[PDB]
Amino acid sequence: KISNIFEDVEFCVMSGTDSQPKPDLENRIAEFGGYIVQNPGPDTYCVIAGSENIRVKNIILSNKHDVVKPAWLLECFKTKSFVPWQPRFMIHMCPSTKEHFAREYDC
Amino acid sequence: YSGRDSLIFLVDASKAMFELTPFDMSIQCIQSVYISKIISSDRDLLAVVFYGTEKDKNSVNFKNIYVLQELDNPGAKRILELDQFKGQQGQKRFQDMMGHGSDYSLSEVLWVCANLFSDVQFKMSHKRIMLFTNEDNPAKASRARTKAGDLRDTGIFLDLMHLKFDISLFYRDIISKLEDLLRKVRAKETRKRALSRLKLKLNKDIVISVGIYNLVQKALKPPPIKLYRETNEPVKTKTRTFNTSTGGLLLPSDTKRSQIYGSRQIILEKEETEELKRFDDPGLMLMGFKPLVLLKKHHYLRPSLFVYPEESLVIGSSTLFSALLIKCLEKEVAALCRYTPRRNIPPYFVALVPQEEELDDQKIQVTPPGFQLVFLPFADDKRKMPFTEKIMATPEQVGKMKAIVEKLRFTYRSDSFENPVLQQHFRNLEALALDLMEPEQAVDLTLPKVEAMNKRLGSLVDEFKELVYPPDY
Amino acid sequence: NKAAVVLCMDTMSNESPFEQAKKVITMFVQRQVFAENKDEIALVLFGTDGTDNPLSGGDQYQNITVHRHLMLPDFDLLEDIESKIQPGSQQADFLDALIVSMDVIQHETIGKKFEKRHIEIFTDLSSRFSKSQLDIIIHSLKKCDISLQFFLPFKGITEQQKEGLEIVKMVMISLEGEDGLDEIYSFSESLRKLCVFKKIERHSIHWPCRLTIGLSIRIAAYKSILQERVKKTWTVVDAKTLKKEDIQKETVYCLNDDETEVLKEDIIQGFRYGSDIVPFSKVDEEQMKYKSEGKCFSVLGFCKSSQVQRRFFMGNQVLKVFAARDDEAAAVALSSLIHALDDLDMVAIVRYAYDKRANPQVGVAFPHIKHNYECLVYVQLPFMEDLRQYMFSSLKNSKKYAPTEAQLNAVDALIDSMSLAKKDEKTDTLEDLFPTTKIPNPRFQRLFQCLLHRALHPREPLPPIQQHIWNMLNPPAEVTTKSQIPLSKIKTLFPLIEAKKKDQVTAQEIF
Amino acid sequence: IGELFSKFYGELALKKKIPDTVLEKVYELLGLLGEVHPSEMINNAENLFRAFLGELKTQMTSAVREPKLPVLAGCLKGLSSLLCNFTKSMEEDPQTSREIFNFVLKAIRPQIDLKRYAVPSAGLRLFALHASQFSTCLLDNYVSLFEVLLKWCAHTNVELKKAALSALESFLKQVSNMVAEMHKNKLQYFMEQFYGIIRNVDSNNKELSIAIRGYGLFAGPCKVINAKDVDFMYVELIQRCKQMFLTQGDDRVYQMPSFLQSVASVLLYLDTVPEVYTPVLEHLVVMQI
DNA sequence: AATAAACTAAAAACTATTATTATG
DNA sequence: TAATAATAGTTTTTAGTTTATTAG
Repeated sequence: KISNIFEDVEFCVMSGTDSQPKPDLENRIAEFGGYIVQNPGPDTYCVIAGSENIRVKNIILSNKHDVVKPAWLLECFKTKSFVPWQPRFMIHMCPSTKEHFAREYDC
Repeated sequence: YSGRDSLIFLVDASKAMFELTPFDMSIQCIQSVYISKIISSDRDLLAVVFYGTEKDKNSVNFKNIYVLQELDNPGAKRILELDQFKGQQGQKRFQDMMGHGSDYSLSEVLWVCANLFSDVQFKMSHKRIMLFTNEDNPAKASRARTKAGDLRDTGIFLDLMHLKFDISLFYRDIISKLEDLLRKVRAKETRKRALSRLKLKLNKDIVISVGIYNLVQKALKPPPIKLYRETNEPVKTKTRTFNTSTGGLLLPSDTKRSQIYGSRQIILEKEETEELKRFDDPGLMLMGFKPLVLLKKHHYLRPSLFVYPEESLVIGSSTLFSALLIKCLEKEVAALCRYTPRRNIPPYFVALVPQEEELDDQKIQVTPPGFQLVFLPFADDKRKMPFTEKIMATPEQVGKMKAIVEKLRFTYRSDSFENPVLQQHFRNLEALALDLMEPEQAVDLTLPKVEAMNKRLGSLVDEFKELVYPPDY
Repeated sequence: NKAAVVLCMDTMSNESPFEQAKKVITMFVQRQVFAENKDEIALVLFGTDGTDNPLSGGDQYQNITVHRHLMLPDFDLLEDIESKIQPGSQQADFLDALIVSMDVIQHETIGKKFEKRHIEIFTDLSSRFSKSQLDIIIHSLKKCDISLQFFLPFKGITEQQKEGLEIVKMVMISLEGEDGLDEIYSFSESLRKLCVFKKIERHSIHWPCRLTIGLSIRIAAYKSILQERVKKTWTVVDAKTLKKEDIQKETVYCLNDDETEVLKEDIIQGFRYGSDIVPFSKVDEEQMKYKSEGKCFSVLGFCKSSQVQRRFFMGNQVLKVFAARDDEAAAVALSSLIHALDDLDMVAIVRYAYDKRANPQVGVAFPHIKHNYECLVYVQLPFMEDLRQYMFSSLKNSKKYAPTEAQLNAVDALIDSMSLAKKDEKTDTLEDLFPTTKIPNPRFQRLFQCLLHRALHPREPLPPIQQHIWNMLNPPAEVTTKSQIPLSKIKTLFPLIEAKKKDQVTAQEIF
Repeated sequence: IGELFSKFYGELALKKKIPDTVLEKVYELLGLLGEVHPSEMINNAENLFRAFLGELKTQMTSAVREPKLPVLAGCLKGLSSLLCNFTKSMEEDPQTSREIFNFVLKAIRPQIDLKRYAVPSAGLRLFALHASQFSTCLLDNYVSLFEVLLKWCAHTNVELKKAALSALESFLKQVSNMVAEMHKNKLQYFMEQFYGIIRNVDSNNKELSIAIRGYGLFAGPCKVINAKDVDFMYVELIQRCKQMFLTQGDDRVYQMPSFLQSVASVLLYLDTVPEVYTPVLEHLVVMQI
């Protein structure tokens, strides 16, 4: 919406509390068009997770997407633009996310 | 039966919670009770309304009363409300926004309780109020005692324990061990609706109702509703016999039920299809009496239930069943009944083994006075393997395994074991409310316990091996 | 996986042996086709005019006609045996039909895999018989290894019937022995007990478990003798084809909002966490489930046998643990242990689990000693949720309903008379006056009769109710008369009122 | 109306959503007559009525599990009555099926319709609407339904009385039009039934009036045999008019428009009678309006 | 190289109402 | 020629129909 880069990029804020509460993260992601989805949607690029809870451990046990610490979403928001995957926030991540880590950073 | 016990959490704030301080342990008690209730009964309603407060937060706004989660079906709302305050830091923040011990009139809080119990619109069999205090907190009490007595007349029960059975002196007249309340009770469904009583065709002129209520039988996980994967809202699941060669959904005039038997699909109609299920009528058609000696008891293996009368449809249920169970002592037989729960049902040959009332000192209705369903098998389902009885008992072996195992003598508490799936997922629901891990595991005690201590009790089967190869692998 | 049973049917119309034999063979085929039992049967008729056997020994087999070769029982065979076979005009030797049928079994068995060979023979014995071909009849009987199971018309036998019985008995004692005479039964009456139901079992093979106390167990998966279940679910068929063309189910998952639908992925099986439905799926169950203890048949504890409750029985088999495979120490230990536990009454709580895909369980362990099989019984025991308990009016303490005492002696004599199962004798004779454990139910057999009705004639919708149980599911008139005076006291002293569940005519039919 | 009719026609093509207490009458509501009748419900009427008759034969049949189906019957009759407006009158076996189904609907009186439970009267009304719609067997099950209608019109519930009278007289019109040869014996038997119900006294002021009204209806069926035969009783009708209609008390003064029109129907053959029926005409007009 | 089935598949519960026949 | 009466109806927990490999 405000920054359409998060539009068409579904950020599954299903349980995010590391930086901001999950309702607040969902509100801000919809403020930029990231879809408020409670289980990774078809467009979910990465699950914006939070404190290591039942949902975060669901994502860890069932790697549908990453366990993204909402600090990665903070760096995305402050830039007002989707910041690529970084091996410094997402504790648990999809193999494509580790591949991105190796793509634009070292191991 | 509509009607349960409505419970409210009327907890005093007279700094009788603040001396561990009684507040934290009381909050653990109430949270554990709510954890039990959310997994047991939403029909029972829970009211987180505390008094003694520094605020007048209540409907009529009386002295030193606070409302947190009024009478409602249990849920994570009260769980989190008490969780934010359970800790000692939780206790101090609680005392910050709620308040500390203050003065008030107990008539006020009892009036608020009366309003709460008279505002709910559920036919409620019982009413209960819990209360916590370190010691006896106390005109101020005479009106309080009068109002408490009146509430007791209204079916309201009062619960209080002094957390100093030592010091509740000023409250002994006022009043009408919480380790059990610390989630000892948990996850027990409370439903009282079930099938209409069946008609026992005991003879050819009088039939008697039998009370078969599947109300306290097996309980399992909550209903998995096909919520939306995005917003967690269910779907309607439009499903039926639909068409592809002709398209759309087939109409009942176009649907025929057949049976593929012999060499052809024997096409019948739906009317014949569902009217074939009957051999006679609904009820317990009694053929006669079958001696209990003629029970396979290696085929009495399916899910079995109880057979109780029902002194509601016929006057003679209680009468004739009392006489029958009085004379069951001299009988080694069972009421040989055919069982149809409703119309168009294939009756099953049922032996009614007399399971009479085990009225203890308190006359607890364990094995209520009636009969237990004995399985009379048939010839289509048992995992039979060929018999081999060339092997009998040998004195050395029987003595050795006897000394190995005879020490472990149990009593078979029928409800001792815990269902893995049921309690597992119910406490997992508790954890979901807590937003935490898998809390704890339920199991039908399927890990053996004697094998780790049979040698501790002096096992000889391990000591005496019949072969260098494991004698029974 | 096949049984090579064989039939040998047929002055002949006179009770009449022919009608009884036709009844029992129509029974046989109808029972093998209702459950779709796979036991091929051949049929050669003696007396049916014409020496047209597939294998005739010089055509001396006068009036011998083959009906069916060794072929599976289907509705086609059912109707063929029902209709084609008619009594012959001039007499014939049933031993000739025996030779032809045995030769058919030889031809089929030598070339095809047959796991069983039998000869279900029902000869009316009223036809003139010649006993001169003993060598070839015994040759035919013994080459195909078909167990000659001959049955008698009635011993209610005429001179022709007597000589037929003696020739068949001598040929079978040269073949098998007096076992044939033991199974020789009257076509009606003695064979009528078989002529009312079916013997049936479900093909499967071993699916083992592990009695893991400290140990394992050797078992197998089958479905042989246990309470009746559905044979085949009602195969819904199109009114246009009577097959499966428009008989299939769709999924739309109409998102309950509102006509918007959902796909298979678009549903998450949210669980009703009391006040709210938690968004829950099997991925959530991964951290919210319990893992089973493999395929363990273990035992968790040992209890006194007195505490067990018949009402507290659950499961769907009993692991009748017999002598173990290739482990004689296992066999002796098992027998001694089950007998010693019976002596101690120290029944074990079988900590069972079907497999990792299923859930772990408890059980019971008490040995069932019988005339043939004497070993352990495993039935699952209740838990805190399986407390099958009924809350109603108590019986004995009810002084409000405390009836008379002539009723008590009435009930005692009624029990003595309605004991509708013979008490076990010294010969382990588990006799039942109304056998229930082995003889089937009355409504699955009702379906069998209805499907016979609709297969023999698709315009025959519904036959009379299956009296298979009804005739034998009633107390004898003697015991009812004995209790009548007790019943007189019961009815003259017990007060009660009417009941409900009154199913009347659904509409206003022409009456 | 077409889109919603199609939506609900697809809606009713599913399973297990029917269970409710009164919501089943949705189908009764689905039948529509205020529509302009495009091809949508024109085509769907066949499927709906086929389903209706099939499930009536299934449920309504004497059965063990199902002892009744009130919501089922009500919704089916509502939709059929409101949608059988499409002329399916003499085509094929559907006439037989629906006729015998209405017959077995209104053959017996299990429900207490005299006490305001007039669902059988609703069935009577639906049949009266669609008696001509299903005529391959109304000539078969014709008497017993007619006397059952007589009892229904003799019941305490005045709604039952009017509904049964309307259905019975509509059926009388049907059989008079398409019976008439063929119904010579049937016409004579109906004349005998008349004789019994008209020449004998009757406590109902409308019983003999509708008897002679059927005479007028059967003036055609007798006319193809002998209209002079009932013109012979027309003289008896003259006796009735000259004696009891001018004795004023007389409830046929209140109830002889049926008599007047029936006399016209039977007298279509005759031409001459001297000014007899005009004192009666004014008399019955005065005590009719 | 095909036998193996515990992955749920449905029906009474006292709610309570109308509906009586309230009047010539 | 004008009230009270029963289909009026439910938070239907088992119809006993899906998990489970040696048949070749």
